[PDB]
Amino acid sequence: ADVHDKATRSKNMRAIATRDTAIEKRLASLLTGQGLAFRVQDASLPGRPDFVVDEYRCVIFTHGCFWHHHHCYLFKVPATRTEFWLEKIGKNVERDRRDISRLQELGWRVLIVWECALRGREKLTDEALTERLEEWICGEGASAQIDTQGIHLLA
DNA sequence: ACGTACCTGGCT
DNA sequence: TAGGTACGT
Ligand SMILES: [Mg+2]
Ligand SMILES: [Mg+2]
Ligand SMILES: [Zn+2]
Repeated sequence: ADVHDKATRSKNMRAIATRDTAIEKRLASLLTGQGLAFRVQDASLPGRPDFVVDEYRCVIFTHGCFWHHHHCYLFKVPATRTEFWLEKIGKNVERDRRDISRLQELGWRVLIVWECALRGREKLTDEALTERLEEWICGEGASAQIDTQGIHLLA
């Protein structure tokens, strides 16, 4: 049951950007503070990486917990048009996996930064984020993800 | 003003 | 591909 009326829910949905979202803005700011001259929204790479760091041959995705189905407190299965959302979100999850595989096949190290780690009552501190980012980017560690519990290598 | 909880279409 | 709105602070 939606907390908005049709018109309002439509307005809310129309306001959602496809780049330069809240989580992308905070990550950009963190990377800029670190002195990294990164690129963004690379339509030439699989999944159009949110961020690209050529200098360390790595890319970074900022995942919205709803859109990418993170199994965290931010995600709830829609109670309206459930079938539609389950298929759409399910397809997003499958595409996310494929994108990561392709990038790796191209020689790119991938880092996933979940939204809950960037905003919300469980978000990591600026210091904690900056440290984990700098260590992962500048290091040679394989693909990983950052959630509220810190950083972890991808399966 | 601001942080969080509650919710789940639009635009290329 | 979050972010509008209601609420408590
Ligand atoms: Mg993107
Ligand atoms: Mg993203
Ligand atoms: Zn999450």
